Amino acid sequence: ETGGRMMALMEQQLERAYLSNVRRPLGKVPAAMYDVQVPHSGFGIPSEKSES
Amino acid sequence: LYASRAKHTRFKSIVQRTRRLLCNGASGANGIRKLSRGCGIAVDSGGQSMEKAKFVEALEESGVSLDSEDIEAIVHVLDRSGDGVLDPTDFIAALRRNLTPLKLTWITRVWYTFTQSKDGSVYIDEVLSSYNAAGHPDVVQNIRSEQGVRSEFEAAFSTTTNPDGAITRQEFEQYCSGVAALCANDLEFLTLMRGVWPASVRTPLDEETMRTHREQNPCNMTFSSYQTAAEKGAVTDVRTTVAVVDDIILSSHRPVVIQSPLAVRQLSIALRRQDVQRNFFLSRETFLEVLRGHRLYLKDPESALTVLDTAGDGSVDYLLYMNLLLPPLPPARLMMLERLWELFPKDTCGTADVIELHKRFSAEDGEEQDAFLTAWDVRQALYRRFTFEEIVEWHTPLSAMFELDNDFETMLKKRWDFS
Amino acid sequence: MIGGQHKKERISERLQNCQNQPKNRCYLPGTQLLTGGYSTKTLQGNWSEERADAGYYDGKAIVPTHLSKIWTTEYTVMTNHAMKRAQEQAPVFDQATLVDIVDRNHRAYPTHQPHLDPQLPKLKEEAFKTTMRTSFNHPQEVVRPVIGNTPAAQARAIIMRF
Amino acid sequence: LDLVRAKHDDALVARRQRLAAMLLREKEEHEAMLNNLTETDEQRRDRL
Amino acid sequence: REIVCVQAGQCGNQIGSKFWEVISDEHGVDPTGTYQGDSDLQLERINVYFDEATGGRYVPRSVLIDLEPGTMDSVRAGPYGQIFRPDNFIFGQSGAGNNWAKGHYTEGAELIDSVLDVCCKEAESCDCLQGFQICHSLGGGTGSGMGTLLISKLREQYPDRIMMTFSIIPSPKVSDTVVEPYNTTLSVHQLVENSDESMCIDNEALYDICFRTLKLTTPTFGDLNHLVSAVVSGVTCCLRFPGQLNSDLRKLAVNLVPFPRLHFFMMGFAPLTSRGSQQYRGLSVPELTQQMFDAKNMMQAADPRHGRYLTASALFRGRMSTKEVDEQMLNVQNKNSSYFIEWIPNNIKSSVCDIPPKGLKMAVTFIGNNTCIQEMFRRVGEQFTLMFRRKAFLHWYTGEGMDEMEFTEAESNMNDLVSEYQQYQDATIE
Amino acid sequence: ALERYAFKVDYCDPQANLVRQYLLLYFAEDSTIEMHDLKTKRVFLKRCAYPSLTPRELFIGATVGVFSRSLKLVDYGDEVTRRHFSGSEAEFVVFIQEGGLCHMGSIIDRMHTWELRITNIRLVDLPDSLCRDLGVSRRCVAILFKGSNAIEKVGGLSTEFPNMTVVVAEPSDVNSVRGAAFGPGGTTAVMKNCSVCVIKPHAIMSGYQGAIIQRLIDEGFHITALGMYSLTVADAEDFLEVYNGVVPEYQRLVEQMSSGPCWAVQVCAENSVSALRAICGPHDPDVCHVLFPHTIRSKYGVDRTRNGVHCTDLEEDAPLESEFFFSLLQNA
Ligand SMILES: Nc1nc2c(ncn2[C@@H]2O[C@H](COP(=O)(O)OP(=O)(O)O)[C@@H](O)[C@H]2O)c(=O)[nH]1
Repeated sequence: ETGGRMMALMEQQLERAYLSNVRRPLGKVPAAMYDVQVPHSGFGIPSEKSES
Repeated sequence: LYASRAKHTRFKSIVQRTRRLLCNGASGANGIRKLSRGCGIAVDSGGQSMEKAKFVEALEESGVSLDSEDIEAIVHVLDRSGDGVLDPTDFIAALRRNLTPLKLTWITRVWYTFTQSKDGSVYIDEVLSSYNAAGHPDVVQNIRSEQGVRSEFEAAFSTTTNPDGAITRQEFEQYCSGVAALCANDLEFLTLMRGVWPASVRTPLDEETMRTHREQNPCNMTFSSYQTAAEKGAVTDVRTTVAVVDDIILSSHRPVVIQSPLAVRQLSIALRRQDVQRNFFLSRETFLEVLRGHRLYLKDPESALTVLDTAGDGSVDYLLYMNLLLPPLPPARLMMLERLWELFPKDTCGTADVIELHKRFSAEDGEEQDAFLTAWDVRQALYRRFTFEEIVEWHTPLSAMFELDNDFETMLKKRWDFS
Repeated sequence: MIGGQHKKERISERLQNCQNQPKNRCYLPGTQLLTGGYSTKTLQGNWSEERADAGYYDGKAIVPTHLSKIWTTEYTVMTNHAMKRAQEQAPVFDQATLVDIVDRNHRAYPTHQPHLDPQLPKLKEEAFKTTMRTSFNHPQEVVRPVIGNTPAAQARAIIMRF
Repeated sequence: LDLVRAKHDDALVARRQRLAAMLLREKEEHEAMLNNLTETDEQRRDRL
Repeated sequence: REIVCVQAGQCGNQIGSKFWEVISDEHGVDPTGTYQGDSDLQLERINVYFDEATGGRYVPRSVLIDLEPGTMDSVRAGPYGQIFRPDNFIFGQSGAGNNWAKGHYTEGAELIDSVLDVCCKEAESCDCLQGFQICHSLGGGTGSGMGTLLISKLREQYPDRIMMTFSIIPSPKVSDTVVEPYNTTLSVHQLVENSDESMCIDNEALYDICFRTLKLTTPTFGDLNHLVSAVVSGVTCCLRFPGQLNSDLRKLAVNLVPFPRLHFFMMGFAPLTSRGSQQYRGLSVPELTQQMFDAKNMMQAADPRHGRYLTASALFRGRMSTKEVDEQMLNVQNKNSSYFIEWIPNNIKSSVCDIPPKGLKMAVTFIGNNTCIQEMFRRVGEQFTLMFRRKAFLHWYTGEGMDEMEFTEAESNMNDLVSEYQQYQDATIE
Repeated sequence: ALERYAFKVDYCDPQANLVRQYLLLYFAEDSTIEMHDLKTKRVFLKRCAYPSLTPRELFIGATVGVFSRSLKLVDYGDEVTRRHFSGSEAEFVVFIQEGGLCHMGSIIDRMHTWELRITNIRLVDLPDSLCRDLGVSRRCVAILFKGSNAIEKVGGLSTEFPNMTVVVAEPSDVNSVRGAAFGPGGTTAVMKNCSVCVIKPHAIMSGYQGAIIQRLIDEGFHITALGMYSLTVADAEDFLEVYNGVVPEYQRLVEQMSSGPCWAVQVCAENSVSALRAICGPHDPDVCHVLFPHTIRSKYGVDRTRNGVHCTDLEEDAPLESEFFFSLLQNA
């Protein structure tokens, strides 16, 4: 028997604190432990320019 | 951990029931004042401590009965130290501010019509002379007489009730909260406040525009079984306009302003500067030009501004707009801010100087000092004077960063002085 | 439209005591639009064309249920990001236009749906135009290429126009 | 008669839209109240 | 892609009642027949097992047959019984007498034409017909004789379709009837010729599941028939819901049977665990795989450890990664490599379905083709040989009319089935 | 007590639109039931355990739910049951005067604890002739009821609630008040600034009605009207038009409201609709049991279809619902 929706939501809320759910989620890259900023053009060095 | 949120919801229901029960008894509009007198409150915003058993017996003799679980919820919400002692001014504040935004707007508007003293008090002679019982809607429809309402009001404010002779803001708000709980809805409260306190509106208008505005109010537009198609459509139009304005404000305008105190303060300055009568009214084009300069926009100005018109003449009430834009604070934090406000000298219209704010502040980092100096610029202030609402609006975005009231206590003690 | 209200019995039909099959509207008890022996909810027969109707309505409540959240397909999880954006806008009709759609009044052929054509108003303005009237009006009254979908190309073209 | 009936059904549908919007808003608001029902170690250290 | 069910005899009718309860629950059909479900996914494949009657109601595509109406009246009187179509109940006026020959030859031929008329009426109404599904016991009287008779008639009439049987067979540990070996031998002879795929269950294994795994204090036949109904409703799940790797009864047959006589399978269902224990262990694909291959979880008395797997199939229900499934099936095949037939490079088929059974996050049903099934048939053949040498009860069967030559033929065919299984167990690649 | 009850019941078939009759037997020694068909003389259901059914709920005019079917008890099918219910068929009237309106919920709860079945109820104002003859006040609540050993049981209200109840036992006075108090006529309901709360049939049979009314009184609301009405299927549909296409349980709500009689109250207060919505709680009892444990629907609700009470959601429809309950149903 399932105790409805609130119990299920709290049950899933108590789950993610497990280390397995943190470093091994389903079909996803594990979350970062610090903030990252994606540049406007993307990652990597821009190509260096030269005089015409 | 849902016990805490169950307790909070129970506290809200307790406040609701306490407000309804007190105002339905022998002393209708004076229930909250009688409760404050019974609890033993002698300072308007003092930090007097009162033990739980005396509080529950005070509520018992007032006329409200609580069992164990409501007592536990009240203790959990109010007792911020865990010492078994609490301050009843927080409960009285919770009873005081339980109103719709329009009621709070007009209650604030009436209060500033008076002449304030050196310490923020208002004399009893002025409030007795400024009452106009002839315009009471009870008298106009001819149910009761002028002498009866005059006598009951004089019994409300008399020398035995206030031996000193001065009324504070808190007492007037308690009385107005009492008289508001008897009215059916917003329109009845507006009619009563306009008729009784005549100085609130600055210019009169003919009965034709007033009756046309009264007939188009959302309260009167309501369905029935024997309606015709055109009047059903009229009700639909009014309700749709109200819903669209409310949801566009909440969804769009709040996220722009709520993220920083600087934006709230600058918007308040921009709105207040154009006011020349100091009655919280503006024209439509002025309102739209002010909002355009702060990256807030409307899709249809004619339909959107018909709900901010609480005067019936085509103006815009920006006090109501600011009340709807920003969320209300919990009563404990409001008590904290009023304890801060007590330490300022005041002029005849109820303002304090910005230098007083400057010498009582203590920041920690450079960014917050820069933001404070930019928002509270002496040049940008209206007439080197500031009001209490500006403090409330400035502190509202900071109060959204904390969940417990003890954190807000600690931040207030660190930033400010004394209170 | 929400809640049906155009598939139900009309007052004129009730007063005249109209039966079902002369107009073939399935509202009377015991009659239903059965495609392949089943309702349109089941994927049998001609469900795709019947779901393409202008007056079609699916009995889905706006307030969602728990088991809908629990039971999801992998394809739905893959394509749900576009669905949230795509559900923002949808055409709507009033009740008189829905009466016209159900009664199928103005149609060239039985399956012609002009209310779903996005170019209908310009067709209506364009109707009743003759070749000479367009081509023989009053004689007094009557760019460097840029290639690419890149926003820089659009910006350059707009700057040149300005 | 049919046209007048449609004129009433318009207002009925409008009421349905308003009710649906309100109910969806309330349902979304309730579910966000379960978000932070967790206890951190910092508060426990403070109590000790 | 719709299946037609036939339920025969007491055991078959009893298991069927629980099956139609489980199926009606999964698709949200009220016992009045009204749809009361809560997702569109339930409605969109309802045609697979139900026909639609006028209005709300749905009716289940099943034929009920029995020789004395006591059981049929009990099933019609049960809580979901009303859903069944009245014209679909066929019954006689006197019992099978626990005699195979009576059930096959005298009253069988009397009733059988009306059953074929109902089955044909149901089949020709379908837009495309998938296989038949039949539940019966082999140890009984009416179950054995008319089930195998009807199977033969349907195999004559629909040779291009699939033929599927679920069958309960007598154990020596707890017999209810003395003449079980004769009826079993004749029925296995009929099935090995007629059937495409036959599933076998021992009541002793269901008792051991209930007592050891579920720790039930007082299990009842309703529980055994619920376990069977669970596996029966699980095998067909890919027909009627979406998934990442669809499967079909024909795809099961093509991947499991290497040679046409080797079509007898073992059953299991994995997330069996007692209500006290459920708080202590979460569901996961390694856990399901470990229970799935544990002989504790298999519904026959023979144990896999005495034989080798020719082929097996696992159907997973739930949201899960394919990588974990593939590597688990590889790891099990590599670590226990002596128990897998070496001239087949990969013995396990996997399939994945998005929609689990209600109240379980995930589930798998396991079908296995293992040579250890020969011990069960051998045990039945031993008891037959003990009884036959002394003509122990034969006059009843001979009085119905059977020649003794049928008994020697049926024994020879079953003995040849045992020999065919035993030779592939004990063989080298060469 | 009894060893076996026997009633005959009617079941309204929605698919067929006929009314079918069955025979229901209840064995009290082990709490099992069994149903037979009168038209066919065939068995409908064996002896199966059914713990949700109790002997206290078995009385004439009651409604029970057996395997998702609503059965209405109609008539005694046996003479043992007829003899056991030889009494409990006389109808008496108990009034509540002006001083007792504050204690009316406790009065109704006390009546329910005494095994008394209420067959009608209304809040009325009587003509002066009956006012003088009977001895009641102008504004009063009239309760019509029946049960076993009724007069001896209701004598306790004279000492539990002093000077607020009047009991009527003479058949002539009962007939006069039945003609006068109930039936077509006027109503005391207001037409503005009001809200309507409806008590569902399942809560009526279970009997939490007095607790609901007394909670409403305790919170501070005013009751301006009250009555009991029976809703047909079309009436239930027209009552819940706005809930079509919005909530997933529309048809179940329709059949629940058409199952049996329902009580309808009117509440007047400050911001009445919002206050009543706040006191009743959210639509789903599951949310109530976690976040709003003090609400009415938490105590008296089990799912969305049977959440106990029903309250107005849109402030545009409060006079519409008040009119539909207190004029259209009452007058005609
Ligand atoms: N699993 C299970 N076995 C049953 C059930 N009913 C009877 N049996 C078994 O089946 C055998 C009796 O066969 P039966 O069905 O009476 O044969 P029939 O007389 O030809 O119908 C015995 O081994 C019983 O234990 C049931 O509901 N479930």
